[PDB]
Amino acid sequence: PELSLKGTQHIMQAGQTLHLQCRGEAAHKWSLPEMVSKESERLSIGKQFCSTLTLNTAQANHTGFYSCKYLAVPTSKTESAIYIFISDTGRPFVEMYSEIPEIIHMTEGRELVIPCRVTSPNITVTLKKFPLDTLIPDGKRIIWDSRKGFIISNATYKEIGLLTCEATVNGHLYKTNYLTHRQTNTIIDVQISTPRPVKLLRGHTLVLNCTATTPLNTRVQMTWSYPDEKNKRASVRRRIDQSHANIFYSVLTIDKMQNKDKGLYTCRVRSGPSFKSVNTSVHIYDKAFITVKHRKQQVLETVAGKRSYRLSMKVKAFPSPEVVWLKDGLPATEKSARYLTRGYSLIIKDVTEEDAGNYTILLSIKQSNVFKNLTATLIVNVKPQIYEKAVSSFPDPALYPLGSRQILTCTAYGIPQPTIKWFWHPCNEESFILDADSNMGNRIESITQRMAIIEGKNKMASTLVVADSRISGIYICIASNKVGTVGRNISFYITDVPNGFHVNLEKMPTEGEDLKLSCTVNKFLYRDVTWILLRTVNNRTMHYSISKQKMAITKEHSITLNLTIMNVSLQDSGTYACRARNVYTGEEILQKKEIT
Amino acid sequence: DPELSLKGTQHIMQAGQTLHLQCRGEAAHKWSLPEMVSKESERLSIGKQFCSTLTLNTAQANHTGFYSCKYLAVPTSTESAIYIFISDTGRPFVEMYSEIPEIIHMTEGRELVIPCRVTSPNITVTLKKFPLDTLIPDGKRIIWDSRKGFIISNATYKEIGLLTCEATVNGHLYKTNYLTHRQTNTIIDVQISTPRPVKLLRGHTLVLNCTATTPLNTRVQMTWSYPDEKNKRASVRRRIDQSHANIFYSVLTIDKMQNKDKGLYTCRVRSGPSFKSVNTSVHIYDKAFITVKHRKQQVLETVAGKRSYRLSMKVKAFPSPEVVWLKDGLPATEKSARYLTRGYSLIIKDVTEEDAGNYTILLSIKQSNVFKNLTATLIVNVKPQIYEKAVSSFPDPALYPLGSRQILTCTAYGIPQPTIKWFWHPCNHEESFILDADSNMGNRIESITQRMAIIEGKNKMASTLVVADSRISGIYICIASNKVGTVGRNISFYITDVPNGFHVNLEKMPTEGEDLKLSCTVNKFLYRDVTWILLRTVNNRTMHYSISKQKMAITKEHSITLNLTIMNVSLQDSGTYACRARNVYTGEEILQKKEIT
Amino acid sequence: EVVKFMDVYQRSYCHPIETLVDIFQEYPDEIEYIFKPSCVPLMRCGGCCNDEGLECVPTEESNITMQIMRIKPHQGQHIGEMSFLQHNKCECRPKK
Amino acid sequence: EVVKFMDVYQRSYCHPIETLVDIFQEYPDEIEYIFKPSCVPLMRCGGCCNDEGLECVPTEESNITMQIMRIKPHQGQHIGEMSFLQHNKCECRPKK
Ligand SMILES: *[C@@H]1O[C@H](CO)[C@@H](O[C@@H]2O[C@H](CO)[C@@H](O)[C@H](O)[C@H]2NC(C)=O)[C@H](O)[C@H]1NC(C)=O
Ligand SMILES: *[C@@H]1O[C@H](CO)[C@@H](O[C@@H]2O[C@H](CO)[C@@H](O)[C@H](O)[C@H]2NC(C)=O)[C@H](O)[C@H]1NC(C)=O
Ligand SMILES: *[C@@H]1O[C@H](CO)[C@@H](O)[C@H](O)[C@H]1NC(C)=O
Ligand SMILES: *[C@@H]1O[C@H](CO)[C@@H](O)[C@H](O)[C@H]1NC(C)=O
Ligand SMILES: *[C@@H]1O[C@H](CO)[C@@H](O)[C@H](O)[C@H]1NC(C)=O
Ligand SMILES: *[C@@H]1O[C@H](CO)[C@@H](O)[C@H](O)[C@H]1NC(C)=O
Ligand SMILES: *[C@@H]1O[C@H](CO)[C@@H](O)[C@H](O)[C@H]1NC(C)=O
Ligand SMILES: *[C@@H]1O[C@H](CO)[C@@H](O)[C@H](O)[C@H]1NC(C)=O
Ligand SMILES: *[C@@H]1O[C@H](CO)[C@@H](O)[C@H](O)[C@H]1NC(C)=O
Ligand SMILES: *[C@@H]1O[C@H](CO)[C@@H](O)[C@H](O)[C@H]1NC(C)=O
Ligand SMILES: *[C@@H]1O[C@H](CO)[C@@H](O)[C@H](O)[C@H]1NC(C)=O
Ligand SMILES: *[C@@H]1O[C@H](CO)[C@@H](O)[C@H](O)[C@H]1NC(C)=O
Ligand SMILES: *[C@@H]1O[C@H](CO)[C@@H](O)[C@H](O)[C@H]1NC(C)=O
Ligand SMILES: *[C@@H]1O[C@H](CO)[C@@H](O)[C@H](O)[C@H]1NC(C)=O
Ligand SMILES: *[C@@H]1O[C@H](CO)[C@@H](O)[C@H](O)[C@H]1NC(C)=O
Ligand SMILES: *[C@@H]1O[C@H](CO)[C@@H](O)[C@H](O)[C@H]1NC(C)=O
Ligand SMILES: *[C@@H]1O[C@H](CO)[C@@H](O)[C@H](O)[C@H]1NC(C)=O
Ligand SMILES: *[C@@H]1O[C@H](CO)[C@@H](O)[C@H](O)[C@H]1NC(C)=O
Ligand SMILES: *[C@@H]1O[C@H](CO)[C@@H](O)[C@H](O)[C@H]1NC(C)=O
Repeated sequence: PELSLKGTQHIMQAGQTLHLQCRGEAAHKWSLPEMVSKESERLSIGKQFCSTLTLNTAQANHTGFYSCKYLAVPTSKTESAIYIFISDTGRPFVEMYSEIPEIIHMTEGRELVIPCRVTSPNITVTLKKFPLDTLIPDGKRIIWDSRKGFIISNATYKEIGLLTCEATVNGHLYKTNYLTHRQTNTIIDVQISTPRPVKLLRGHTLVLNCTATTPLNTRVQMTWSYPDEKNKRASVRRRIDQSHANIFYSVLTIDKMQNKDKGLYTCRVRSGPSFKSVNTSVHIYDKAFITVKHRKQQVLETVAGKRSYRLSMKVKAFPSPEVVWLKDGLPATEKSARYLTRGYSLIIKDVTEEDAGNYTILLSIKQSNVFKNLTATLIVNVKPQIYEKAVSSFPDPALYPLGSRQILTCTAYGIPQPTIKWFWHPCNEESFILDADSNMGNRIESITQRMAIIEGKNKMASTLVVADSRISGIYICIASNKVGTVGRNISFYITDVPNGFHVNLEKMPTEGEDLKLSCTVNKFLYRDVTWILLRTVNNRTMHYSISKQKMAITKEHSITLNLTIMNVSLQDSGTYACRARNVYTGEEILQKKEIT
Repeated sequence: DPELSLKGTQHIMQAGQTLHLQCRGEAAHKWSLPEMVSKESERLSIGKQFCSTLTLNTAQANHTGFYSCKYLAVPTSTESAIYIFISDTGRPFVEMYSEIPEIIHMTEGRELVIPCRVTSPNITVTLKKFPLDTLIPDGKRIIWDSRKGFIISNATYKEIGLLTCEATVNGHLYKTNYLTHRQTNTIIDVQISTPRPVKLLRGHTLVLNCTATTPLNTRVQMTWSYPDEKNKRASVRRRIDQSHANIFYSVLTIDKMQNKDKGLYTCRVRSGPSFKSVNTSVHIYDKAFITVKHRKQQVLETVAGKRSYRLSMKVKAFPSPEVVWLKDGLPATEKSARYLTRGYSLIIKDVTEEDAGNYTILLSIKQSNVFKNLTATLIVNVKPQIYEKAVSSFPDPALYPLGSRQILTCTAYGIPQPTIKWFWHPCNHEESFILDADSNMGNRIESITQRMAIIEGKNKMASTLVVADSRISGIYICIASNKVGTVGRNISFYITDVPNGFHVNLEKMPTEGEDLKLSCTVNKFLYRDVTWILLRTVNNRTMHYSISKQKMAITKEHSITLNLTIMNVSLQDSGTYACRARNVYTGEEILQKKEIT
Repeated sequence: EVVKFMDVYQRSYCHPIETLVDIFQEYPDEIEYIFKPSCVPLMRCGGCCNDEGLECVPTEESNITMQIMRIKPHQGQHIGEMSFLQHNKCECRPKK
Repeated sequence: EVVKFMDVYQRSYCHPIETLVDIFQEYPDEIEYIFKPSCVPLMRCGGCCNDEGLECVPTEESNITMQIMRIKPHQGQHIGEMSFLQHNKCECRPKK
């Protein structure tokens, strides 16, 4: 793209005409600094293409980069350029800002360009900073260009302010003013206080707070999106943290609130490119709101010994109520000192059978005198416990005479009232027993239970009556309700001889007769049965012996050891005893003295 | 009484002249002067009438004012006075304040007198209020007096500032300036924060506050009184609530604290008339203070069932420690959920025998790694309880066969280890102990022995009372009692002379036409209203009979007897006979018998 | 070299003096604009009354119009005439 | 009738302007005296840099001695020469 006016520079005065050509082959695009309207004209025509551009009159506001672009071809992905200057005896500046300076959005630390370009390239321009500063171009960090302006490398803080370019032409001083404006636009975050769905009365006042955060040299523009029409007022303000931080408040107020005012309210913080919007809801119209339901009231059935029990109930209310918990009625409040409140709940520490009763709960909303009491009954299970287990009955594992009537008893208590059942266990395996059972163990007379109120508790005591003790068993009484079970083993050994450990005595007439002794030892206690002779003189005793190899007649029930001596003289007579050990215990021995 | 030379109230005089005044009376005269210069002027004083005179050398405008001869120089004792006007062609003000104005302490609502008095009574003086204002005397609120100045009744707020009196003499303008200054001096109260006996470390920094409260237009002067010599600095400052109030601050600071600095510190706020002094004490020298003792540790012996028991221990510590309580060791901390804390105390709500143990407490003062533990032992008494009472023994109103060895047991447990003892009580139609020979006799007592059996987890103690020969009806009461409580149980010990209490002696009949002798034996006092029944039934009709037409009823202790005899028993006089015996303990007990001839 | 006492008292007594009021303090509702200059010189009551019970309040006020540059964030900036309050005469009155 | 923008800007930029300083702010240690006048006119740094990040700080200062009246409660009154700081030149600098 060849141009008519050969070169990059051109001289021209005011009132003249421009004449530029651009001969080529394809169409050319014209680049101009200032594009007015309906002032000048242009056209374009083997056969060589030629483009041109004319101009009528001449003004200083049409001076700058003029270029013929040969880029108007998609396949051509060479351009000419030339500077055109229009001088004048009046204003030597293209951009005249004398009264009001022009605003220059800049940024600290980066490049800054001052666009106070002149018309003549020989005019000496001076750049000054308000009020007593003058920047001197050095050709490196600050470079002066009569076609472009002032180029500043790394714009520090000492360039944010009012700058002015001055030039003297024919003894007349002219000046244009510029204003560098450091400004960002970083809408950091927004937040509505409080983000909770607000509840109010039909006729109360709605108050909403929206807070914005931005750095320095930046503003926002806050607005509220409400569903209804023009309600009331809405004030906005600003606060500086002076670091680098700006805070923006926005207060929305609706003095007259009605049922229609219920809806969504959105705070919109717009500042051009970046945009933020946080939303929150508002409910209304409630007059006096108290509604209390629960979980499974009022059949709360807990068990004794429970650790960290908890009751609960759901409460729909407005506004915040005063909740006080009660027990069996009545005040209560925290009468038992244990337990705990908090959370519309009633957490029990450790549960005992005395914790039963109709737990009341009174929810008091003051400022309107709206109270609502609620009953909640609690029943504590106790589980069974057989009281006869605790009493230590000393009479060693009980042995009963053969063919004797015996009677047993087991007492237990709990909530609900537990049930008892007996069993059997022989000794050479359990058996439910009734008034015709169980072929037969021992002859059962009667099994009957009663409801006795002893030790302040309504206990239950059953009694199994053995009509005829015959076989050695182990009666088990088992008490159990629906929350636990417990049994007690009734040691029922049996004997055939009086009180166990009997000595059958068949003495002798006189000297030379026979002796027949029989020692009966109950079932399988008192192991190691034997006999003993003894006679004492002065301070000495000692026993004797045995054994005559008469081992060993065992019998259920009660074993035997018969000692027989044939033809007793005067010295073969003295004191005879039956010495037997024992299990658990605790040795026993039964004596007998006779001399012939 | 005092006669004066220059008769009248006014006088005219010029500069450079002299004063010649007389005062003739009987006693001495006191001369009242507006301004006694010094050794400048002179005075002397001489039937015979006492005469007193007064002279003056030269004349100066400073001596305009009240010249009075007071005749009050007598304790048993009228006064004459006159104004001397000494003028001068510049300057005609007595007291001229050109550069520095004179301060006039005043009060809003009261009287204000501006002391700009002139020499000539015909001098015209203008009063001006800065900035640009002029007060015109009217004779009531603002009164002009060339002898004293400007008199202002009811001084409002507009009179607080710089006042200027101006006068023009010989084409020249002169002016004197006065500065009205409202001021009070009411030290309301002072307070040192905090008034507690401050404690600090040997080497810490002491900082003390002292606040002073005064109304508007007043200052104070605050100081600190410490026992040692010059230590460190002490800054001060003033703050205004704007209502109307002033607050003054005094901050004493000693960066290097030593043992000698311990003493008394008094903030002394002075302002002239009013004075206040608030003081406080300071202790120091301590380095890392943790010292814990108690009251009766560690023999704490509460009793079970106690509601709200409270341990404690004295803690002398500095600074504030973090206290954590422990039980049987170990963490603990509040493992049992209950047992509250706070107040360096250990409060148990409901005490049980599982609460015993050596309660340890850990007191932790951080920032120096200084901890101190302490052990205190708790023992809980349980009180006795007989377990035979808990069991519901159905059988029975207990009776026993005559001449039988019976064994009676009582099992009880408590802390301390309880004691059991048996007594006696008959019935017939204040107690004594029983042992191995006692007690003539109740019943033939054999062996009473107790033993230590470990049942149900507790080391319980059970006694057994063994009767060798039950002969008389009594009630053996076993009683268990330690030092914290007692519990007794009476064991009903009846006695029967007949099998199981109820008996029917059966003496039957050979054949028809014979006799019948029936005998019903009932125990002492457990079945009453004894009778005889006969049955026999044809289908669904049955019912009872009778009785009771004799023969009487013989009550023989123990256990009564009922003899029924029938003569000539036929085929219809024999069926099913029974002995019915009512009772009040539990109703009904009938024993039947069938025989037919 | 040392300023006299009477000069200090008169130059500091309650009188209208030129003060540089921040514009945002007079108009906190237009937070969507950056103004230049951010402050404007205004004749406001300054000085002390030398009495803690008196306050330098205005007794005669007026209104003045100034050209302030209004800068909207990234969306154009125009020059506007904003009005401010000034004090012609000041007096010492009791507070509250 | 309307104030020009160039005058409003230059009269509001960071420059030393006469400000009425309260003496108690300059000397908070002397709390036992009542100063008259309680405020003094001093040349201090006033104005705005028109940039929230910059601040109007002084670069050249000096002190000036004035005669202030000191009024101790009920204990006499005297005139004293006191010192007061002034700002000769101000400039815009970053705060951090
Ligand atoms: C360049 O500046 C000239 C100054 O002469 C302006 O031209 C004037 O524009 C106004 C705007 O409507 C017209 O009313 C005038 O008639 C125009 N001419 C004159 C002599 O004032 C305009 O700003 C620019 N004109 C061109 C062609 O660039
Ligand atoms: C002192 O101040 C004034 C002057 O008398 C009293 O308040 C009122 O002032 C107006 C004019 O300033 C008078 O017209 C009223 O008559 C005044 N009221 C009364 C009740 O006098 C004020 O009361 C005076 N107080 C004293 C104690 O003298
Ligand atoms: C720009 O400002 C000064 C120029 O010397 C310098 O302190 C600063 O570091 C420069 N910035 C960068 C990114 O170099
Ligand atoms: C909203 O902000 C204003 C500003 O002072 C405050 O008074 C008000 O209490 C705030 N409201 C809420 C609900 O935080
Ligand atoms: C409300 O805020 C939520 C937050 O994620 C958003 O998803 C929603 O679009 C907003 N607007 C509504 C619910 O109208
Ligand atoms: C709980 O129930 C009892 C049962 O008799 C009854 O008196 C009352 O209605 C309730 N409230 C109490 C006792 O406070
Ligand atoms: C419940 O509360 C209401 C309060 O209005 C009142 O009747 C009384 O206090 C309570 N009534 C009953 C029956 O508990
Ligand atoms: C009771 O006897 C049965 C019989 O085998 C035994 O299994 C059970 O463990 C006994 N009870 C106790 C508590 O030991
Ligand atoms: C024991 O004595 C009797 C007495 O007559 C005698 O008959 C008998 O033979 C003797 N010997 C034995 C072993 O019985
Ligand atoms: C006042 O001052 C002294 C005496 O107090 C004297 O020297 C002087 O002349 C008097 N008069 C004047 C006008 O100073
Ligand atoms: C001052 O004024 C009084 C008022 O009547 C007058 O009698 C007197 O002559 C006057 N004096 C002079 C010196 O003018
Ligand atoms: C002392 O008073 C000052 C002034 O109010 C206060 O800032 C400071 O916290 C106070 N010090 C104490 C220890 O109370
Ligand atoms: C310190 O203050 C107390 C509290 O009023 C007061 O009793 C005491 O007299 C004062 N002076 C001294 C030296 O304790
Ligand atoms: C437990 O308490 C006893 C009672 O004096 C004490 O001797 C012992 O050291 C304590 N042991 C622990 C581990 O606390
Ligand atoms: C206190 O307890 C801690 C940790 O249990 C232990 O390290 C320390 O030695 C104990 N101190 C004393 C004095 O027992
Ligand atoms: C005997 O037992 C009965 C139980 O009914 C009791 O009332 C009575 O007090 C007891 N006797 C004595 C002396 O305690
Ligand atoms: C009963 O019959 C016998 C037999 O004859 C007779 O002896 C007796 O007297 C009769 N009984 C009466 C009371 O008559
Ligand atoms: C000056 O004019 C405004 C007009 O908006 C009016 O509010 C009031 O008279 C004055 N306001 C201010 C802030 O000076
Ligand atoms: C007086 O000048 C000195 C020297 O710069 C300065 O330290 C002092 O602060 C000045 N006075 C006041 C009241 O600031």
